[PDB]
Amino acid sequence: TGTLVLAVFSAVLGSLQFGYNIGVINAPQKVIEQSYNETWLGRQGPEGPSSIPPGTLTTLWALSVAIFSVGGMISSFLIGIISQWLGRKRAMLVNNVLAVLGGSLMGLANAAASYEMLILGRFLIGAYSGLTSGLVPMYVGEIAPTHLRGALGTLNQLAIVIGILIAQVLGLESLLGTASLWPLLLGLTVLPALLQLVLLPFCPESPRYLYIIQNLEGPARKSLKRLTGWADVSGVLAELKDEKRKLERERPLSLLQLLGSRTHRQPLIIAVVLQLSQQLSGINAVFYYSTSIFETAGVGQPAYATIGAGVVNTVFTLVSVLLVERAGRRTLHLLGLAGMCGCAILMTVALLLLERVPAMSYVSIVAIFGFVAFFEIGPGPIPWFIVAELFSQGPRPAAMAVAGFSNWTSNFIIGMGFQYVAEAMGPYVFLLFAVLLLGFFIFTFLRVPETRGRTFDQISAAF
Ligand SMILES: C=C1[C@@H](C)[C@H]2[C@H](Cc3ccccc3)NC(=O)[C@]23OC(=O)/C=C\[C@H](O)CCC[C@@H](C)C/C=C/[C@H]3[C@@H]1O
Ligand SMILES: *[C@@H]1O[C@H](CO)[C@@H](O[C@@H]2O[C@H](CO)[C@@H](O)[C@H](O)[C@H]2NC(C)=O)[C@H](O)[C@H]1NC(C)=O
Repeated sequence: TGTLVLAVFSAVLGSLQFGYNIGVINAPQKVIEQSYNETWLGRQGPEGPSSIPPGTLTTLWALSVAIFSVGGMISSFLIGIISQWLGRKRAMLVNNVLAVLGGSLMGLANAAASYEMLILGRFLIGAYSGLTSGLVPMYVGEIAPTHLRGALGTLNQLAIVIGILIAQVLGLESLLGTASLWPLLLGLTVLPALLQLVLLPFCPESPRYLYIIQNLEGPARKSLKRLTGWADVSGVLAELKDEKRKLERERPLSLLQLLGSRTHRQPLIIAVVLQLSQQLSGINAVFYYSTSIFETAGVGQPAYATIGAGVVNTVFTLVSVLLVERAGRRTLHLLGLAGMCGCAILMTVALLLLERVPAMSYVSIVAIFGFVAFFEIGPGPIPWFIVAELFSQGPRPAAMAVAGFSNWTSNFIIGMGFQYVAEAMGPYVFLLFAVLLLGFFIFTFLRVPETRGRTFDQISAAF
C-alpha cells in the first residue's frame, strides 16, 4: 500500500500548490500595489506626476490576477493532448518544470523593478494550475484501488482548500506578507514544486494509460503488482482489457463534433451554464479581494477576518465531503444558490447601513462567511458531478474540456471586472451578485434533472 500513499502524496502536493496560488493574492494586495507605485515612479523623470494615476494602478493590479485565469483557459484545451502523448507522470513532471519557471519569474519582480515580470509569472503559474487541476484527479482516480477510489477522490478538494488557507495565513503583516518579504511568498509557491519533482519519479505509472493507450502489458502487470500488493492481479487486468475493448467499441468525439452534434447538445448547455453558475456567483471575488472588501466594510483587522473566511472554507468543504454522499445533486445546488443569494443581500444591507450604526460592521463579516459556507455546499462540488453523470464513457473528454474552458473564462471575467464594478457602483456590488444568483437559481431549479443514483438511460431519456 505504501506505493499508493506516496503517489497520492505527489498528486495532492500538486493540488495544494493549485490552492496556494488561487488564494495568495488576497492579503498582500495593499503592499504589492504599493511596490507598483514605487516602480512606476522610478521610470518617469523629473517632471513626473509624483503618483501613479489611480486608473493605471487598478488596471495593472487587475491584470495581475486575471492573467492566472487566462493561463487556465489556455490549459483547458491542452489537458488532453499531453495526457495522451506523454502519459500522467511525464505530463506532471514537465508541468512542474513550467511551475518552477513561472514562480521564479513571479518572485524576482521586486529586484527587476518591473510589474510586467509578475504578470508573466502569473500567466505561467496559471497554465501550471490549469494543467495540474486537469491531471491530478485523472491520476489519483486512475491508480487508487477499486474500493478506495471514492475516498481518495476527495483528497483533491481538501488539498486545494488547505493550500488556499495556508496562503492566506502566510500573508499577514507579521509573517511573510509584509513590505519587503512579499516576493518570498511567490518563491514559496515555487518551493513544493521541487519536492514533487524529486518525489514523483519514485512512483508508478498509471496502469490504465499503460494498457489502454500504450498497449503495454508486462509493465502494467508489474505496476499493479507493485501498487496493490497482490499475489495475483489477473482479474483487474482482464477488467481493463474489456475496458479497452469497450473504448474501441465507441471512440470518443472531437471537440467540434461534440459542439455540433445535435444529440449531445442539451447536456452540453447544462454543463456550460452550471460552470457559469459556479463562477459568476462571485466566489472568486471573495477569494481574491477579501481584504479589500473587508477594509471597505469597516472591519478592524481585515487580514484576520480573511483567515476566518479560509477556515470556514476548509470546515465546510469537510462537511460537504461528509454530506454530498447522502443528499442528492440538484437539491444541494439549489440550497447553496439560495443561501448565497441571501448572504449577498445581507452583505449589501450591511454595507449600505454602515454609516448610521458603525458597530454593525461585524455583520458584514458573518455575511461573507455565510457566503463562503453556502458556496462549499451547493455550487462548489456539484457542477463537476453533474458534468460527470450527464455523459457516457464516450464523450466525457470533450464535455469536460468545454466545461473547464467556460469555467476559466468566467473566472477571468469576474477577476478582472470586480475592481471596476466595485469602484463604479459602490456598496451595491453584491446586490448584482444576488441578482445573478437568483437568475441562475431559476434556471437550475427547472432545467437540470436529478442525477444521483440515476441510470444513464434514465438520465438521457429524461431530456
Ligand atoms: C472557486 C474555485 C476553487 C476554490 C475550487 C472549488 C472547490 C473545489 C475544489 C476541487 C474540486 C471541487 C471543488 N470549486 C472548484 O471547482 C475549484 O476547484 C476545482 O475545480 C479544482 C479541480 C477540479 O477537480 C477540476 C476542474 C478545475 C478547473 C477547470 C475549474 C476550477 C474550479 C475551482 C474554482 O474556481
Ligand atoms: C504613490 O507613492 C508615492 C510615494 O510614496 C506617494 O506619495 C507620497 O504620499 C505622501 C502622502 O501619503 C506624501 O506626503 C509624500 O510627500 C509623497 N511622497 C513624495 C516623495 O512626495 C503617493 O501618495 C502614492 N500614491 C498611491 C495612490 O499609492
